Amino acid sequence: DINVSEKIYKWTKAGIEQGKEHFKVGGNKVYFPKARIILLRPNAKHTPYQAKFIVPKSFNKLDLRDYLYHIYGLRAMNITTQLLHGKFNRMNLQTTRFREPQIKKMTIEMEEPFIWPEEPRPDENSFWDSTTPDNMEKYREERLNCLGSDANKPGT
Amino acid sequence: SPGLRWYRSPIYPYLYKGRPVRALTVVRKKHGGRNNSGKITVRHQGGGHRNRTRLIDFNRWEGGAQTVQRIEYDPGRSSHIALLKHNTTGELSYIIAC
Amino acid sequence: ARTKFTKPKPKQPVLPKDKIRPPTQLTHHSNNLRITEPIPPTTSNLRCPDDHPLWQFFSNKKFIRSADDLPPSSHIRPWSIPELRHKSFNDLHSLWYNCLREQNVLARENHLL
Amino acid sequence: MKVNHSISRFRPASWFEKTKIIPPQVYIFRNLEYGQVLYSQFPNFSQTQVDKLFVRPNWSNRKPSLRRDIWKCMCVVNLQNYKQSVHLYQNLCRLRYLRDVAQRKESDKLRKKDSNGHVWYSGQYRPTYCQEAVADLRESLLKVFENAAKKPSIYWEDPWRMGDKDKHWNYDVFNALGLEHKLIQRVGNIAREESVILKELAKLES
Amino acid sequence: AVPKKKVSHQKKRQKLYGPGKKQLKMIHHLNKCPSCGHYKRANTLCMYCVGQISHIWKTHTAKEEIKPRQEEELSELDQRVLYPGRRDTKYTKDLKDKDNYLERRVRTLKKD
Amino acid sequence: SGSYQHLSNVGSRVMKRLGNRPKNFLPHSEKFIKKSTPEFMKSDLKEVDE
Amino acid sequence: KSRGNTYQPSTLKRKRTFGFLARAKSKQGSKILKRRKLKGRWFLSH
Amino acid sequence: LTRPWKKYRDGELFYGLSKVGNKRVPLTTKQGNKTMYKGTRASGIGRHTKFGGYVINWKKVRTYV
RNA sequence: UGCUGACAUGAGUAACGAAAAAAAGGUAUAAACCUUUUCACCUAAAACAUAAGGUUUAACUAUAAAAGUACGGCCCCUAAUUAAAUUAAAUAUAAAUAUAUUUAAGAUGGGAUAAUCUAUAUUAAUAUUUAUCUUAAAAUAUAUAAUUAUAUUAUAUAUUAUAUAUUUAUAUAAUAUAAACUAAUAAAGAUCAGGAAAAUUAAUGUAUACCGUAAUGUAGACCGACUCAGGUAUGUAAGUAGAGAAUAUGAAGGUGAAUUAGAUAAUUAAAGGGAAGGAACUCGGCAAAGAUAGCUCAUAAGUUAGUCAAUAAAGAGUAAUAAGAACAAAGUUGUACAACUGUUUACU
RNA sequence: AUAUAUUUAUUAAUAUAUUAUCUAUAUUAGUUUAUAUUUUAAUUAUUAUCAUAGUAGAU
Ligand SMILES: [Mg+2]
Ligand SMILES: [Mg+2]
Ligand SMILES: [Mg+2]
Ligand SMILES: [Mg+2]
Ligand SMILES: [Mg+2]
Ligand SMILES: [Mg+2]
Ligand SMILES: [Mg+2]
Ligand SMILES: [Mg+2]
Ligand SMILES: [Mg+2]
Ligand SMILES: [Mg+2]
Ligand SMILES: [Mg+2]
Ligand SMILES: [Mg+2]
Ligand SMILES: [Mg+2]
Ligand SMILES: [Mg+2]
Ligand SMILES: [Mg+2]
Ligand SMILES: [Mg+2]
Ligand SMILES: [Mg+2]
Ligand SMILES: [Mg+2]
Ligand SMILES: [Mg+2]
Ligand SMILES: [Mg+2]
Ligand SMILES: [Mg+2]
Ligand SMILES: [Mg+2]
Ligand SMILES: [Mg+2]
Ligand SMILES: [Mg+2]
Ligand SMILES: [Mg+2]
Ligand SMILES: [Mg+2]
Ligand SMILES: [Mg+2]
Ligand SMILES: [Mg+2]
Ligand SMILES: [Mg+2]
Ligand SMILES: [Mg+2]
Ligand SMILES: [Mg+2]
Ligand SMILES: [Mg+2]
Ligand SMILES: [Mg+2]
Ligand SMILES: [Mg+2]
Ligand SMILES: [Mg+2]
Ligand SMILES: [Mg+2]
Ligand SMILES: [Mg+2]
Ligand SMILES: [Zn+2]
Repeated sequence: DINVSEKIYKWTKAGIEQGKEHFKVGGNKVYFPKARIILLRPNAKHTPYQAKFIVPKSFNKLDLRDYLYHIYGLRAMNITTQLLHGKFNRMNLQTTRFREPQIKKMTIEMEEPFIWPEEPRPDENSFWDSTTPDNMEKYREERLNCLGSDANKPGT
Repeated sequence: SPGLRWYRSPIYPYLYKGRPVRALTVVRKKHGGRNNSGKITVRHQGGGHRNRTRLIDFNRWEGGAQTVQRIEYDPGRSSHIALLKHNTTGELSYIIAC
Repeated sequence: ARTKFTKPKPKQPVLPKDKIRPPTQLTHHSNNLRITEPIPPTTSNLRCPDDHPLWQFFSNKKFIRSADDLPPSSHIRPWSIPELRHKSFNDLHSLWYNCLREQNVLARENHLL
Repeated sequence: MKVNHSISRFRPASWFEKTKIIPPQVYIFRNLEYGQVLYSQFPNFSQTQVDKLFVRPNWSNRKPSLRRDIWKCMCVVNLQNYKQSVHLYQNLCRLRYLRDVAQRKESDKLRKKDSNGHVWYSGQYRPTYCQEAVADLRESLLKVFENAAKKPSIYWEDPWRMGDKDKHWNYDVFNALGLEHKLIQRVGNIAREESVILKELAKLES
Repeated sequence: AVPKKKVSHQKKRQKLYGPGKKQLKMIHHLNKCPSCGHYKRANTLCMYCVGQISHIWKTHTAKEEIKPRQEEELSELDQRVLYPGRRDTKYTKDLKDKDNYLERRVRTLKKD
Repeated sequence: SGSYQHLSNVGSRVMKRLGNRPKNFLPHSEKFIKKSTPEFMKSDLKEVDE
Repeated sequence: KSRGNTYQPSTLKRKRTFGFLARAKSKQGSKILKRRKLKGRWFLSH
Repeated sequence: LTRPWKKYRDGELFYGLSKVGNKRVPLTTKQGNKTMYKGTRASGIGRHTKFGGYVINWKKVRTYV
């Protein structure tokens, strides 16, 4: 009667009309999921109609969509998956090197737009204020990497 | 070329100038003269041309009259081979050419 | 190679005026075209809904909960196992999903931090 | 065998009239990787179209990959006649050429620069190219209507992509025409069932 | 080709510091700049005064910065949406702190 | 930071080794920590184990 | 003919020859692994 | 200069701190050949087709009830 | 010529690794970073796409986006080969183990459908290597149906006009450059005789999983202890010229560098020119110099008959006569040894 | 073609300044070239770079 992609589109439309899932629900029923997702800020390359998440490394695209539907009530129409590389890191050169974690980030497309709330001022929020920790780090760098007559050299 | 100077090969115009029947040919697996150890047992054997071994009937069991359809070149033997066709049965087979 | 002796090649064989076909396309682009400055997409055209389900990952629509916005440690306690033991299955399931939601909100924030 | 498809050449109005695969319209495609835009007479495209547009590539404006996933439909613009759509398409190609080769310095001056004097980027995504394409589309359409029933329309991927309905898109000629700025229905996977959606749109205005 | 012995303290020092050729000389040929009453080299321009004049020229003969209209008239929210922030690399950060590795010119003493 | 370490448990053995430093090289470990910390942060009293 | 570049990496080959599972599968490799464990080795194989 | 603050030849690398390191460390998805497929425990979902495709088996797909 | 550590000496000496830089401004902080202009270098690359590799080096943490069609893996299939696996008694064996057979693994290879866009599931039933000539056909001109000379000759698409199903389909006719190149077709020459393995109709399905994707890749991002003139796989590689991927130039793109500025003694290296002479040099013409077409002609003695000798030497035509880019092209002979093309001491 | 001035009855004519000599479609898949169509898409003076200082003759 009709092609496969068209049938799929029709099914999706029907599910939307229903207010049921816009996708075939699986049979492997997870009652108590332990997976968390980190809603990320949007990059320049994305639109207001997209949202990107850090998800579990063993999280499926379909699984994510299901999670978004049932936990939150949001319906992701299209989903992409970006498994990042794990660059080598080490505490110091005396320690063994190992990779940082491969981290899975899934973009979604959604039928209504969204823009984040504006990040707070330094005076307003206590935590979101990068001056202090950065200063502390700088001071640590100065003190450990200070050698001889740079002990007398005044602090930055 | 000076390599051509002493190249003699006997001409057989009646000989077949086509491929052998593919059902009667098996691959001729190369060894380089190496046994199951992987060590050269037989010296001086190596990378020739690719070949197919031909399944030629030495036993000659079936019986009944068979017509020689063609006589071929065979790379794995000095003799020519003759493609027989059984007159009654229609079964095809190779045989050392007389 | 090119040399003193190389005579120039003949010109390519052109097809006569009468024999050449007229091209399928006659009228091309406008000559008046002008490079205008770009038109950057604006939020004014959007109507981001006040109850967009992605707000559920925030708490009171705050980019980050301050120390005052957070629940203090003395006021808050985790559930006791005995307390949980006399709760219904559906209730427990709901509690679990609320917990998970809270973690997600915190996880987003924690990551940012 | 048959080598050429509909996409394999430039198709004039007469060819379209003979065939009638799609209505009189032009398709526009964002590049999710780099932010570059790709115009086409058809809902599909090939390497030939890419070659035609991306003629002078550099580090800033690299010749894009033909991988199908990173290409996504920015805008589907419908017009009153096949000939008109062809003319619009030609105008867009001309504008692109001007920006890349002929009047490149002027275009560069017009763009947004970052510190260290480069055209603003995030990764290899440059958001100026899309903006230029919208501005170029607006220009080409305007020229077409100056040169010059169905009310023409521009089906957008996204309503946000307009600069502003007051500042731009409110010329007298457009208003006279009845240029309806519609958007494509997102009741399904927009990226995956894109071709189906485009077909449905094509069917709608015929 | 090769030293036959450990060269002594005496012999390395008389080699290095004994000859006047190898020593540093006093810069006797300083004199007053007429524009600002400070030390400068003889038969040389004052680096302060010429620098000041160069600065003046820059301030006057200044090619105007190109601010595109469309970016100048963006809303703040809209601008944030379009052009979000980013983490700079370690190298980039190092490059940014120019005062760490870039030497500004010192002023000379006032002549008497 | 720009870390991503906090979303995982990578290089676990190395972390254990660092975390569970031998107690006889505890002065060595804390000497550099003391140096790093400013005067208003640092405390004189010994940071006892859990 | 300049020497020195005798190592010519190719992950697949390395894993075939010196990978953990190759060691495990052979008796000799299993013995090696055991020996490394006894020594105290952090990294038993590629 | 690779970096303008370092005019002279310190023993600093073109990138990173040390070239050398422990080579014997488990592979990731990014490493290896074109044929090297690690996977991330994400998709024991359906079944691989004879032709190279894939067919989801929905009774073996995770819902979050 | 003890071991470890620390610090001297040579010495502020050599060296800073094939290199084209200049100004203005960012910035009254720049030989070295960024921008603009000028200049140069690479250009069948120092470009653009990729493979492998690797401390992610990237245009970066707000990070490399795939149901599939000039998208790869995964998957199906197997090659080379591998396997504490497989078969009262498979066979052999001081143990280890080894052999044969099964099964399983194993890419460097094979794998349906597709812009008209395409649908992969389940159930049921019975292809070494090379070549495209000659003839023949019709076409275009000269001469008087047939001769002479010249190209053309299997496929690839839009247009227009017809005839049949009914503006969508099928077939026919006519219109339309040259030179390379591709794929697919056909016919076929040579001996060295050219992989393996995995069905079709009908009904019922199909909500399309995972992993790769940055940049670098004749290299500062791999292998060489170094940001090492070494080693490193594949495809495009603007035109003008040409037999050509030779050679010159260089449209575009990329680049001009962890050393600079001056001075340029002796001396060294790598180049350019040289009166009169022309091997007198030297173990030795080593080194350097030496090309009067590269196309078309023509080309000897000897000889194993192979234009082997030959790309013969000389020589001719075209071009040039005072000369006036690069690159290809560098004599003739006698003797000793070895038939010849090959192979050899990676580094004398 | 644009910008700035002058005349004329925004237009045309003149003067000065700046920029431009591209582009697109046909000839049966691709590339180049050629011609045709399309477009305002120019041919003389004088320079420079590169090819061993490009080569050569003088100096
Ligand atoms: Mg992916
Ligand atoms: Mg023998
Ligand atoms: Mg798709
Ligand atoms: Mg080594
Ligand atoms: Mg090592
Ligand atoms: Mg790799
Ligand atoms: Mg796939
Ligand atoms: Mg002693
Ligand atoms: Mg000395
Ligand atoms: Mg000296
Ligand atoms: Mg020196
Ligand atoms: Mg400056
Ligand atoms: Mg060459
Ligand atoms: Mg198998
Ligand atoms: Mg393969
Ligand atoms: Mg890559
Ligand atoms: Mg890329
Ligand atoms: Mg590249
Ligand atoms: Mg190198
Ligand atoms: Mg290395
Ligand atoms: Mg070395
Ligand atoms: Mg060329
Ligand atoms: Mg150039
Ligand atoms: Mg490069
Ligand atoms: Mg250098
Ligand atoms: Mg002389
Ligand atoms: Mg002379
Ligand atoms: Mg002598
Ligand atoms: Mg002599
Ligand atoms: Mg010589
Ligand atoms: Mg003779
Ligand atoms: Mg030569
Ligand atoms: Mg010999
Ligand atoms: Mg040797
Ligand atoms: Mg063609
Ligand atoms: Mg013109
Ligand atoms: Mg050059
Ligand atoms: Zn002064």
